[PDB]
Amino acid sequence: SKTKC
Amino acid sequence: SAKDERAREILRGFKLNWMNLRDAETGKILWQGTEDLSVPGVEHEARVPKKILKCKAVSRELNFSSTEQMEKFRLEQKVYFKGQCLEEWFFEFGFVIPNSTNTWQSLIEAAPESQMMPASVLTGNVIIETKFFDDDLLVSTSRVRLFYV
Ligand SMILES: *C/C=C(\C)CC/C=C(\C)CCC=C(C)C
Repeated sequence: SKTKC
Repeated sequence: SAKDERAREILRGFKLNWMNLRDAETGKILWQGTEDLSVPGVEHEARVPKKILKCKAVSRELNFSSTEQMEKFRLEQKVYFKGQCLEEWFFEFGFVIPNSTNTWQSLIEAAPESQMMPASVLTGNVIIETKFFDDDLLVSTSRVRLFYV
């Protein structure tokens, strides 16, 4: 799970 | 009101002391707040430097005080863009000793560069909705509108 901001 | 009186007691005794966003690659603080953004019923605003969009990872640091014990303190955070959910995050702190002050650190990884939204599209259009829980019990919901500057 990564942020895209 | 039984669960509602307890939620109110927890909220009345709960305070965000300080919060930081740090570039995890350089160690540099990008953004720092001292305002209690756990406070519901107001649209908080935050300005963050647009270079945060180029960070591989951001270390989030929150320091909070709680008069009330919490069994399983946790956050759910929804990122809304012009009113549409883009991402939902879950963070667990766990047991909170009554009348303790606590530092809570979380490493938030950036999506691949090709997926990151431009500052000019994002700025002013992002709301972060944070729900503070003890286990199942909703204590507070707060909203922050984000500007990328
Ligand atoms: C890129 C932007 C990030 C990492 C999120 C910004 C969020 C805030 C500033 C405050 C929202 C979080 C809490 C109220 C704990």
